[PDB]
Amino acid sequence: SIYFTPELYD
Amino acid sequence: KQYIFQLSSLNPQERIDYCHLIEKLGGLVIEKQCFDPTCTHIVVGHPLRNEKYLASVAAGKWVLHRSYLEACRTAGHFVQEEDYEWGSSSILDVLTGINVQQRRLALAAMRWRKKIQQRQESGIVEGAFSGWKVILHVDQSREAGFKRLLQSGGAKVLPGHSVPLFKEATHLFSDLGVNIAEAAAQNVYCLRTEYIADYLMQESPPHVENYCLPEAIS
Repeated sequence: SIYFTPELYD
Repeated sequence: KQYIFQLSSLNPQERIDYCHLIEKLGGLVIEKQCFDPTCTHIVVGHPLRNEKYLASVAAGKWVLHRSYLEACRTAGHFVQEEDYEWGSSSILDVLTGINVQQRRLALAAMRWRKKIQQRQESGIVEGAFSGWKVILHVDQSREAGFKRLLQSGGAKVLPGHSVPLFKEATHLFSDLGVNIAEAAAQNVYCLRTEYIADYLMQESPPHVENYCLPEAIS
């Protein structure tokens, strides 16, 4: 989801 | 007891609904995009390798499934956390779609919560990265997130990446102007950022040699 904070990893 | 929440990996409507519930119940929510060490609990929709999740684990916070708050709503107060922790059988056994990364993340959350809370009552402050003195050379999109993560677990993040700092550093992490080979020549652990998460996710993480940056190899 666009509303979940992106991970710190690829 | 204090009930200071953050929220992570939830739909906006979930976040709004739960902010309202938590306040109604007498707790607080820290509504920030970033991790805030003042929090005591976090409700997570989906276990992920993001700043809030990893930093909460590094500091041994309660990492809780949303059904926690639904049980609170029914009870009319904050209930006992144990049966709603992501790493607990009550949650893990009932849920589907949990992949191996997520299961490890959930289990780690419970494990670190237990470990750290036994040291609190013993009167010592000590997160997962206690004793680490870290140089960060990571993508600018991500650096501040890693810094907060590392600090949450009790690491010192050193200012900058200048060679003079290498003698104070135990770890240098990168995911990419930094003289890495120089640090490696001084036995600083020169490692991929993945080590940080696997260090938390695993009971027995693999050897650091498995995460060596290119300039640090042999």
